Amino acid sequence: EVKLPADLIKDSSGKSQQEVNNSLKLKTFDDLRNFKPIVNGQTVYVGQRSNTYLQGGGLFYADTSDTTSLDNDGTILVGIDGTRWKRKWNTHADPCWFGADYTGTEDCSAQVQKAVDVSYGRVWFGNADRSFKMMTPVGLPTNSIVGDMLMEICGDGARVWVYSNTGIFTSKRSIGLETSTDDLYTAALEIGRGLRFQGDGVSQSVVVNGDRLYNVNMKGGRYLRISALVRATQPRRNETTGYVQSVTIEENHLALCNRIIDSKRGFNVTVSRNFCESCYGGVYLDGDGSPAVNVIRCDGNLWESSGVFAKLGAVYAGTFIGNYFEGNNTGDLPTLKCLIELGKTGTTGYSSGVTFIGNQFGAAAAYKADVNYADVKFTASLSGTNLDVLAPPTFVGNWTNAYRMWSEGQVVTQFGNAFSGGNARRHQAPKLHTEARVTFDLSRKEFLSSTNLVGGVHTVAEIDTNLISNLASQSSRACTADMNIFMQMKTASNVVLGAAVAKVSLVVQGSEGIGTGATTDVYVAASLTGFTQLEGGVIDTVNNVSLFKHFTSPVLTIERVGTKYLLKLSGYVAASGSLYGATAKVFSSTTMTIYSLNSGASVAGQIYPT
Amino acid sequence: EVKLPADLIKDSSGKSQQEVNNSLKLKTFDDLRNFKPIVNGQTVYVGQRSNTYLQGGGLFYADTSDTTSLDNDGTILVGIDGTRWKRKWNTHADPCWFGADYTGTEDCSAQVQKAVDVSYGRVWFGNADRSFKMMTPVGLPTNSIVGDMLMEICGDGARVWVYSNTGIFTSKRSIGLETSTDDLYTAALEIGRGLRFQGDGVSQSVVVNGDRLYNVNMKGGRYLRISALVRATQPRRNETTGYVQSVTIEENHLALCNRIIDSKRGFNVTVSRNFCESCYGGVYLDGDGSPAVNVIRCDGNLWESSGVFAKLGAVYAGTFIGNYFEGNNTGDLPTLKCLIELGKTGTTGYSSGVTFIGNQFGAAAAYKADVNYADVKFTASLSGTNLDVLAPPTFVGNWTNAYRMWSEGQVVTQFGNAFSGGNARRHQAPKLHTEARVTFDLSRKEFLSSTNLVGGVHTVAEIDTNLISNLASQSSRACTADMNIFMQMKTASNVVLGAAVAKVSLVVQGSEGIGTGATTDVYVAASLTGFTQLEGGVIDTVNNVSLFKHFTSPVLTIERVGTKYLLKLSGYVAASGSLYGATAKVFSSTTMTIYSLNSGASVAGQIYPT
Amino acid sequence: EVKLPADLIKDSSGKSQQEVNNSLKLKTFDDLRNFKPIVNGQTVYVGQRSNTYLQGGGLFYADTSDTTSLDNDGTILVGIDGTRWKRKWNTHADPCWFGADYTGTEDCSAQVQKAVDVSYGRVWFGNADRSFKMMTPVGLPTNSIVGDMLMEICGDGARVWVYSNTGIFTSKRSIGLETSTDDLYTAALEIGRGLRFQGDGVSQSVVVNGDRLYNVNMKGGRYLRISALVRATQPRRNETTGYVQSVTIEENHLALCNRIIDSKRGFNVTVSRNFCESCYGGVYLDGDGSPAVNVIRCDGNLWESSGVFAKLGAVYAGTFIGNYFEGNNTGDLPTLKCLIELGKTGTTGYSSGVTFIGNQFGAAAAYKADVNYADVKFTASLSGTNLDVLAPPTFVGNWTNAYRMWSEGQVVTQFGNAFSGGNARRHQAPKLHTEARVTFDLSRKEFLSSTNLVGGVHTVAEIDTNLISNLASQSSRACTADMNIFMQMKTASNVVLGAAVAKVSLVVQGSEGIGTGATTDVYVAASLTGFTQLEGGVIDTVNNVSLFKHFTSPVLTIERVGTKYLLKLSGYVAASGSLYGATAKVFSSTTMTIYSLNSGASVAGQIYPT
Ligand SMILES: [Zn+2]
Ligand SMILES: [Zn+2]
Ligand SMILES: [Zn+2]
Ligand SMILES: [Zn+2]
Ligand SMILES: [Zn+2]
Ligand SMILES: [Zn+2]
Repeated sequence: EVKLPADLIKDSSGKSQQEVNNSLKLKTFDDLRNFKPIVNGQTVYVGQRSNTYLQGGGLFYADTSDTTSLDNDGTILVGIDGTRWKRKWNTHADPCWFGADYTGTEDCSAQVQKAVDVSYGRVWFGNADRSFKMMTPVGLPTNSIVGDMLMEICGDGARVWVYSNTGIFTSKRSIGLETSTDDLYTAALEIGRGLRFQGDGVSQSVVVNGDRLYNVNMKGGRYLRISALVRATQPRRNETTGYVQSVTIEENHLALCNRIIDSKRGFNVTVSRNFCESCYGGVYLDGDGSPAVNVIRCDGNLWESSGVFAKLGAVYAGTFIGNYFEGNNTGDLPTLKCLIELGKTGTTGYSSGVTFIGNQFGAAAAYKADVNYADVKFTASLSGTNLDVLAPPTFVGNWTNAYRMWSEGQVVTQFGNAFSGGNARRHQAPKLHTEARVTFDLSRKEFLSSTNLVGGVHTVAEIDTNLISNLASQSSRACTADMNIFMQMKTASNVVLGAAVAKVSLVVQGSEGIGTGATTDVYVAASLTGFTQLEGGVIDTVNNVSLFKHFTSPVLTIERVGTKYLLKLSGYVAASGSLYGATAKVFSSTTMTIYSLNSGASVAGQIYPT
Repeated sequence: EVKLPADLIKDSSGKSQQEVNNSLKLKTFDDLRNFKPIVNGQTVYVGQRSNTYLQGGGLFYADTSDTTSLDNDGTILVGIDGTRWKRKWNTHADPCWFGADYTGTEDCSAQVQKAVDVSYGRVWFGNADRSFKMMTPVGLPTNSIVGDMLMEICGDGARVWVYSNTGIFTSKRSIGLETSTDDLYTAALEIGRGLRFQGDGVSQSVVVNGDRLYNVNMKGGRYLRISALVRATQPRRNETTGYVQSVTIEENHLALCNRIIDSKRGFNVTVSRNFCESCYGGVYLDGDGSPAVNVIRCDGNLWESSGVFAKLGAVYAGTFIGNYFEGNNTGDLPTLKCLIELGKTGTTGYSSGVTFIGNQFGAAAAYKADVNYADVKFTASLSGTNLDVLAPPTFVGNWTNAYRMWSEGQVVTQFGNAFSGGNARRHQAPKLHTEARVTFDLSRKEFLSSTNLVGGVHTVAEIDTNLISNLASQSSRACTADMNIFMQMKTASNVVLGAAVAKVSLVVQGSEGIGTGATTDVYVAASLTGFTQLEGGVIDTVNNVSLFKHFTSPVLTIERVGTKYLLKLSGYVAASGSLYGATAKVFSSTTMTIYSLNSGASVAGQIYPT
Repeated sequence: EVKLPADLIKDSSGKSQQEVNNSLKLKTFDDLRNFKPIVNGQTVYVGQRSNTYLQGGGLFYADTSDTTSLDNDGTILVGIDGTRWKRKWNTHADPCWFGADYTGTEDCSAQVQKAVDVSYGRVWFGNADRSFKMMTPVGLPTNSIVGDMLMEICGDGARVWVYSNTGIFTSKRSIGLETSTDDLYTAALEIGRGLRFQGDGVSQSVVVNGDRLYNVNMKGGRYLRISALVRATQPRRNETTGYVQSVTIEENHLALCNRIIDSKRGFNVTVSRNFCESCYGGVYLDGDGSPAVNVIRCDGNLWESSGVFAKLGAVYAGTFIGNYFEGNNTGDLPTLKCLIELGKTGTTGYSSGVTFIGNQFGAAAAYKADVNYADVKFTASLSGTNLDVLAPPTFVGNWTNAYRMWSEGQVVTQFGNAFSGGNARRHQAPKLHTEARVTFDLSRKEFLSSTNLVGGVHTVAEIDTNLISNLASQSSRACTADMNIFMQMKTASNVVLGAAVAKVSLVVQGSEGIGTGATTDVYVAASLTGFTQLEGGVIDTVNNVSLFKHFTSPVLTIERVGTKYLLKLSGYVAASGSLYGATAKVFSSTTMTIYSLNSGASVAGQIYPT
């Protein structure tokens, strides 16, 4: 009854109380454009974009100094009075500010593009209540490999439906020139943190256009039914196919994706520590280049119920450390019959420098007995004895239960691998001598003639058995061994006047299987199997001095001293009658080849040269 | 004196000016529930939850279309007039919205659970001024390994006091059925970014229930006096104990934690690049399974003043690359006397495929001379000569100063390791031939009879010394070597009519210790140590052709040509009188074993076959 | 015309309507300090700091309980009426709250310091529209290695211009005592996420003071023309130079930086997976310590058009896995002529335990033919035959096209490496026997005398050719081999009464080059090259039993049985007439050295002992 309208009250600014009250009633963008500020620099809150679009709200301040900026329908809203309202924001741009459909019904790429332009490429898609749909490539601003920008595409749980045969994210400067042979790239991008990229699986969905996006860190994202995380099919620069360059795919959750990388060539590629579940294909870089892949690392990934993890071309400097493979039987795996393909395979070039360490190749039952299956398939270049240029791959400490871990005969060095249900011999690969319980030893010892020369018999070597006797078990002590005793006959000043080499064979055996009366002493029998010496050769062309034949039909004798054995040769006559004087010593470089296999578990025979 | 009450002024909405003014006085949640909106879709700001609870404030809009939603005391607040007020938020849920005690006095798990339910598992705990206490497991929504969700538990520095024997975070669908043998799991979780999990050290605190949380990335968090980051004790599926599956613990700050992982079985486990200070235990997965651990990687960790870093059972495909151990002497280390335990140890099964690369085992003074200490303790399965199934672990490029790096006699392949203050021999392990300065060479050369056959003497091999002479130092030149000359006698069309092998021993020596008159030429003396040839064997059952004895008591002669040496055998008579014709050449596959040890620093003798 | 001033309307709080209206007109900090709250606990919005400073706005509530807190010009603003206004914030502190110049014109370090103090070291710099300049070190609060804090320096794209010779970020407790020899450190820091650190390149810019900041994760940042990411030059504790401790530099974008790390000593250093473009220097830790670096890992980095990647001192437990080097020719590289320098070089100590796996050393054209260039330069300690203490570095699976991959003669173990355009021999390094197509085999077989003794001829070994015949290609079958047959003569209860060893040489050859009439059978010829046996040695000192000479001038014969070959020795007489009885069997531990080189691509000869 007692009612005074607020329009009859005047605020000190000159505007009515009704106009002051109206600044708390700004629900939509249209309400702001129809609102006139009461003071200069006023900040008001707009609730949402429209009555149907519940996102896009925020604070807007009337920039009284700006009378020319255009309305962009997101961060600069121009009122009917001409007031330039500008959104207050110091973080990442939200495509919802510009009207991106958070229900996933319509293509929001144009609105995502608007958020890219005002944020210098730093876009954030919000929480899990939002689901966006992008069907048009969005271009990131141009930033060279040495540029001053850092771009990010991230979120707080939102979902992005992807519809693109080439990549919903690319370089802005390639838009309109998508098929250009020029390097229209942009670099330095973090993408995926807090984002769920998803495809429907019945159409093409590519997230990153690898033709145009270099130096990319893809981490922390979920990818579901995505045809390819990265794709590149555009020839440019020195390449006749598309290629990817400096892409790191790490710590993601991949599921039901057709490919991780889809291209023909790669530079500095990393795909490590990703949880991949039921993916139909991994890293495909199977072009015919020399090489196709310049460095790839695939470490600590999970690859379960999946297809071919990597179908690669020629690979230089490849590493695959600690991957987890379990029950993979889909995608191209039933046809290629391998988890990894390297060069050369078919038209592909030869690989060079690839190392597999600590992988588990847990096979589905179908490939345990498939004679045409190998975990890693390739052809090495072995027609020449020299392997300098095209180094075949090596395998260290891996575990498989498949028919084969690699193509038979294509690997030269491998140790520590496990072939559960199969055998190493089937791979036609060399076995390291260590796994045959063969160990090598060596020593250098000087035998002065004044001490080790009696009646033409010269001591040439000394071995010890004291550590053999120290072993606890009788069955560990015995061993056999070869000896290469390189003898250099020298004067007092170490001038070499002669040279020879002896080949000796040994057997070491003590008490074995004996309780009462057993001893720790172990005995050696030696036999001179070979001998050769130089009988000539000018070593001093000024004074006419030649290497001297010091031994005349030598015979080997050994003598036990304590626990040691002195090996000696007969028929010794020292050189003399020259500028350098007489031979004062025999300097012996002894190298032993010990065969440790005995009745016990000894892997290294403890005989050694002193 | 001149006072008109605001209740006598009417706003265009129909409500009084006093009611318009009241929308700026909403301090607590009770003020909002007692407030009636002036327009439809009005957004007002609530300052805090109550007069005592200073958090939980935010913007709320009157959803005029909603007349049925229930009050949840956090994001949907229903007023006395029936207005459904809904919080404006597009980011992560804050448990403080629902009343989580930010002082750490009362259990806030129920409020954390409320934030989980409305955020699809994306909870954020705020800044370092907050300290929460959780004593009841909070369950994350169900998401399979191929599910469409990505969940996160993160913060901006807040602290969470943990009180749980099983894990404050688990799967929601396991709540009420915690002891179920079914796989009531949920997957895809990022946890720890910007969060400080802390226990009091006098009670049980577990962060992640590994029985129910799979595909977990634990990164960026601080953990202080936490009994276990991950624990799993519930048997399920094919396992008779609890197990962890696809857990990655990376880039965290661990201090005074009792265990990193506490279970008996593991699948696809990663614990890398964590700063661990004074932790009493690391990765414990020491069940009796075959195996206990299916792939584990522990790389680049810091482990100082700590206990046993890893007490594991049987491990398949294990890798430990580049860890940093320094002065560890607490926890179970004084009893187990090792930094890492592998299978087999006690009841545990045998390991297969484990590689240690580039670790530093910096011991406390107590374990440098402890004969019962080894950095890595295990028992290998060496009763058979074949090591295909149970591949013993290998060690490459590690550094220790402890008594032992591994259990004596249990390692077959190891190179590049450093045993400061100790010795390699004490490990009873084979020494690679490369470390004994032994190098291998090989060549294939054809010696046509028309060129290399004079009076029954046939040239069979050719070695060169030109690169020996090229060496700068005299002491590097000399060497000795063995020769395996596999000779295949072939016709013009490369039909093999005979086969033999010669064993040759060589010594190479030139000027050494000589100034005036020295020459670069080095001389070779050879000796035929062994010879054998095939004298029969049907190779053509249709025409009745057998392998022919080409040599009759051969004698070895050598001839110096330039810098090369031609090795020749006598008593040669070519095969003839058959369908294939006469022997036209000797095709020699020469393999050399070079013993490089001399008076200099030569590690590879530069004699080689041509 | 009909105008009632708002000052004549009274709100229920007792304040006039004009004062109520004024709470929506608070543009600057001065407007808030001049504003009096209408109710207790009122929250008002301040638009910005001043009319010229457009940042720093936010919500402030009148804390009626606080009458003593001082104004800090950022989060606590005290009004003229004495009202303590406190900013509502539960996230990271913004230096703009305190007036940090977002245009980069003036030093904002004092304002950054204010944000550190109120956030417990959790500072956030905002979006790419901001560019700050810091010229004074900002100190982080004290937190020990076992402390309860987690600190972060991050942003949302902002740029920070860096001007500091020591580090714009350091420990607070070192300020004023910067040259102290005490360990005035603080630990647990995440720095760089969403931040662009930039220098002008004509002055000193260091981001992290490594003398005072330990346990640092530097990830996700862009660094442009920064003199050093980490620098440490202050001697302290047991060190005579500065050092870095537990610094991880991972997943960054480095460009045109002078150094990554600039110091003389390091502990637990990680520099992995960084995109480095045109950087003039990497990890410099080249002090004379023993060692200089306690564990360093540099994995998966990009290093293009850059300088020396790592000039290190003595390194213990170093790893370099999978780096990508391409066309580096600037910085110190033209003078040092290497990509990596290790100890010893010059005054630097010797390294021990360093492994290079899977790197690509892609050289600029200038270093392909430079005889003074090597990818990794160092001097190994090879004056002694024993390499236990100072283990030389090893190289596995790397790829280079430079003149050398390492300093000649300084590497002992290396395999799988590629030397495009060069050769392995030039490195003066041993070649693993596997690359020479040499493979080892072994077996243990018991030959009971009742079965394998006829007329003094005793079967001592059995080899099989069945798998040789199984090979598809004729050229793959043939091979030669050595045999070490360790024979232990035992009684029925396995008491060793004798021991001997035979050296045998073999040649295996079948049909080769033959179509019609060819057979799969392959034939063996054996020759006894060496033999030795023990003829004495007390094994039972109680009963006076010695090892017995079982063989009297033995002659080797072989017999083909199916596909097997039985090797036999003559002159056998069993021991007898003692407490243990007679010799009942010959237990043979056979170890074979197979030389697989033939006319085909065989790398492992398929002869084996049974
Ligand atoms: Zn409206
Ligand atoms: Zn962002
Ligand atoms: Zn109240
Ligand atoms: Zn979040
Ligand atoms: Zn003003
Ligand atoms: Zn933060």
